[PDB]
Amino acid sequence: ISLGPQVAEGENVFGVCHIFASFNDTFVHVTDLSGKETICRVTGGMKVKADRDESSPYAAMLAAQDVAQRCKELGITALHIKLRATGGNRTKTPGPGAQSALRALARSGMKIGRIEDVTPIPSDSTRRKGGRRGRRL
Amino acid sequence: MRAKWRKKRMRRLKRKRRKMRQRS
Amino acid sequence: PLAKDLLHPSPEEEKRKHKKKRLVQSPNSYFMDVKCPGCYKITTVFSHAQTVVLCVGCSTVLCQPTGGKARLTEGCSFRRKQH
Amino acid sequence: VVDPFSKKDWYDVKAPAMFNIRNIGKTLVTRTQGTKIASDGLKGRVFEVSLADLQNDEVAFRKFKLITEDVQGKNCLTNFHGMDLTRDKMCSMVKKWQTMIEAHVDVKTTDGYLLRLFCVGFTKKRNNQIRKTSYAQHQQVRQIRKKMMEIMTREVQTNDLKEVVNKLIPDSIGKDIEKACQSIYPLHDVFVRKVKMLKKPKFELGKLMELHGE
Amino acid sequence: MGRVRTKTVKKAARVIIEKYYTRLGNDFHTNKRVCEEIAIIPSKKLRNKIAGYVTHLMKRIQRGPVRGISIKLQEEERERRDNYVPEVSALDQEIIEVDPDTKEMLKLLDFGSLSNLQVTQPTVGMNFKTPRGPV
Amino acid sequence: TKKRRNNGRAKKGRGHVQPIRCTNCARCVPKDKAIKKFVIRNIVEAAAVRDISEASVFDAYVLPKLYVKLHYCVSCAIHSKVVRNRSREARKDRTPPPRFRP
RNA sequence: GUGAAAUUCUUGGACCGGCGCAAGACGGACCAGAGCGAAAGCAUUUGCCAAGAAUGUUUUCAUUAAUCAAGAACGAAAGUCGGAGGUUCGAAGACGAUCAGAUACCGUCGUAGUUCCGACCAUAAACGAUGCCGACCGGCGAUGCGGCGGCGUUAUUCCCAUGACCCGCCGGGCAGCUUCCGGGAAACCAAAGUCUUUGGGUUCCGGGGGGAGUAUGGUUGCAAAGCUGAAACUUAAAGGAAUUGACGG
Ligand SMILES: [Mg+2]
Ligand SMILES: [Mg+2]
Ligand SMILES: [Mg+2]
Ligand SMILES: [Mg+2]
Ligand SMILES: [Mg+2]
Ligand SMILES: [Mg+2]
Ligand SMILES: [Mg+2]
Ligand SMILES: [Mg+2]
Ligand SMILES: [Zn+2]
Repeated sequence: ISLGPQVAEGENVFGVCHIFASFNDTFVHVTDLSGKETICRVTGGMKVKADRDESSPYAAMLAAQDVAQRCKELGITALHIKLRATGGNRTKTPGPGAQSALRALARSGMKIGRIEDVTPIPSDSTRRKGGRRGRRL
Repeated sequence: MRAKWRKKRMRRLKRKRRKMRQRS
Repeated sequence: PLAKDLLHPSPEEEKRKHKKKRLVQSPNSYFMDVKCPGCYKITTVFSHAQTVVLCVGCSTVLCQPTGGKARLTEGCSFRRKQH
Repeated sequence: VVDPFSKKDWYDVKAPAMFNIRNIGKTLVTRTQGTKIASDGLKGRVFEVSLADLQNDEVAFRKFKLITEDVQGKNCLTNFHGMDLTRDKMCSMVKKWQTMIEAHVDVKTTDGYLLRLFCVGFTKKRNNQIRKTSYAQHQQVRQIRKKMMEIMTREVQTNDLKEVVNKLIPDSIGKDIEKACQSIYPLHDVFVRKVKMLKKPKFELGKLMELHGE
Repeated sequence: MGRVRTKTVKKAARVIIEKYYTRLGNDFHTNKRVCEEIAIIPSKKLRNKIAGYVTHLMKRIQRGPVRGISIKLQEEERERRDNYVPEVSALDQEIIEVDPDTKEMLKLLDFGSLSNLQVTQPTVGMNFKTPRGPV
Repeated sequence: TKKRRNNGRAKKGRGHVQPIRCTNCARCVPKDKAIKKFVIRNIVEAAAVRDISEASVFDAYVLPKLYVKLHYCVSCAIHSKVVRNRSREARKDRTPPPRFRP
């Protein structure tokens, strides 16, 4: 009770932290083991007011700090990790904010379980956007 | 001029010539 | 080797050559005599048999046709027939 | 105005008897008020959990779905729902200069559970192997796949969901593929990469109780 | 840094070392005194730079040959290093490892059937090539 | 003037090769022509691997790897310095560059 | 979402997360200078139907062959017509950006199209910018198929086949490295070699650059266009391969 479980000191409570780090944003999202219920979702957009640093490591660590204090306030100790890129037909590698957010989560008084990749990997995707001649910059 | 675009220009000119010839 | 003796090729290179590419054509196949196990008579079988052979007494199969050379069933003794 | 975590309550999720460890963890849900029912909301929750966390000294690259069917008090009893190899494992098994063979069967369990079984296998280069690529011919792949289909449907169609799960904990089927396919082409990287459920036998509660107990 | 000798001082020293070898020595000051008369160096700074390089190469050639060549030094090098002079030649083995293929090669040569050489069991496996491709 | 004997692609007994897409600009490139780069990376970088290991509940946990195969059009590969222009003789070299492992 | 933004969606819960459902696409990683097919082209499993090269052949016919005007079959993509289906992407178009201007490159939306069946069109840098059949002329290590041999390892079993490797040989392929065979203007090519020491057989085809693949005639097509195809006139060069320098956002 009191915004927390009745777990003993010897046992730790396990959550699931989806880190959807794409380009131009970074989502850190803590849920239960099934993922049905969500505790807190913080993203770099609500921590930098520049519209350019949404995927910045400076904003990513701040977002991870907020979900860390919220998890500790809710009495959550151990936390699995599910790293996710944009996926689909689009880019399959995680954005810049993934490493800073993960480092912040470890150092801000949290425990780490298993790390897994939940990137959407198609067997063979649809027509990816851009044209056959690519994005001419 | 690019050779492909010159080809397209000759196509448009040919369509104009055909239309005027049919008109007469 | 500017002076390879094409007149008298040695037997090991002659066997090494392709069948049609030798100095005189010689077929690689031969004729063998096969003994039907549990029988008494001797049958003639091609080395590169294309059809299944069954000697009259040996009601079981003798050779199984395959790609190059027929498979002799177990217990069949074979011997060449005059080159 | 208030955070809804004030009214959320915490329940303990339990495990089938196939594993020596019974406590996956803890879930939370809102309380029972009017139209919403806490028990109903907790029905059908899928808990992706490791087999290593559910066992003492087994492998760590396995995950299980473990959908929940019933709740009694503070405990949420849970039955088998599916198995999946982790993305890191399967990606690190996919190598070059070899042949990957994939098969899928659909089997109705004697209990009544319809299951789809994806099994994967990879060819082997030998210890004295000098050729760079160790490939398999198409007919050999067809023979390996067809033999793979039938020695994994015969292991599940003749047993209930209890025996199926506890025998895929060490994957005796996968080792059976390895030891049987060596007469055609050697394989080492053979694992049942995924099993998923398709139908369930009408939600008999008596089967769930003996699943967690006798 | 920046004490690298130039090709002018190097080549001049190389010629005078080969031409006047027994006159020179291991002492720098003697080297600069002899170089005053054995060569015409207009500058004193170039003179003792040459003498320094001569002293350095005299230390190098007293313990081993260098790019420069001396006719007497070549004769001394061949006069020394005659041999390790072992009591017995390194190739007079009482027993000799011999493959069966080489043994029958000697038999066809007709120089086989000698007591010194012995036949060994040939290797089995026939694997001698490196695994092809990366790793 | 033919620059390369293979025309910059591995198409010898074929007539058509299925196209793929550049991972930087989404450009349709023949599959045999694009630069394929398979990368195995740490999930947690070296600056934070020790932090994660100390925070791990498990006593002995190994971080998983990223296995993504990257396809680059030659324009994007050159701009990213995945490949570099070589001399007339050095183009004939087909061995991969050393891994600098020692 | 971008270099930065903005159009645009958002307190109706947008995004994210979990559970299901539907739709139409699409067949990754395995996937390789690997395979097949006349090319175009072809990559989820299983089944059916015919077809095919090569290998093996002491089988059969006995010159039945090669190239081929006229003619015919197939022929990427885009395009057209009819009907289904319209997920994604996306000509046109609109909007927001950038810019001196921006009818664009960048972002949002999106029609025709992209998908399947049927009927057209007959064109691609349809490229190996390289006709087919045949003979000869260096070496080496691999790879795919078939066959033939051999120390051995492995699979099962009690022995062989038979699979998986190892060492070799033959023939047909895709190729690769090297070479003062030779050739070529060279780049380079074991063919683009066996060419003034010029003749193996045979189709197509070029004659300085433009005008011009245009005009006209004929023919095909629903159309877009396809095939055939000039002339007047204009010009001293247009080009090819290599070398040096200069410059490169
Ligand atoms: Mg550019
Ligand atoms: Mg083509
Ligand atoms: Mg907006
Ligand atoms: Mg078409
Ligand atoms: Mg239509
Ligand atoms: Mg769009
Ligand atoms: Mg001819
Ligand atoms: Mg002309
Ligand atoms: Zn690109």
